[PDB]
Amino acid sequence: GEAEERIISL
Amino acid sequence: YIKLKVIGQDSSEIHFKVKMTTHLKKLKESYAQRQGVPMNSLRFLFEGQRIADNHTPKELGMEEEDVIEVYQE
Repeated sequence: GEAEERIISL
Repeated sequence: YIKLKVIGQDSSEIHFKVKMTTHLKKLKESYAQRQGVPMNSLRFLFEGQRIADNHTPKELGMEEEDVIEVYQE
């Protein structure tokens, strides 16, 4: 299916 | 800060918010960790050119929402 948005802060 | 999109060979994406002055080793390591593979098994390219561990977005001319492609080493 459709992946969710993934944002990682560094 | 800027957001960068890291696109894998399978078309998946993980996005990273980083500082323009941050050395990109940390992004490489975080991405490999999330893929469950050793960092040295991957190569990370911007506009087809290899991103070194000590490169910064500023040095590479990266802008908001630019793409990093990941290939097998």
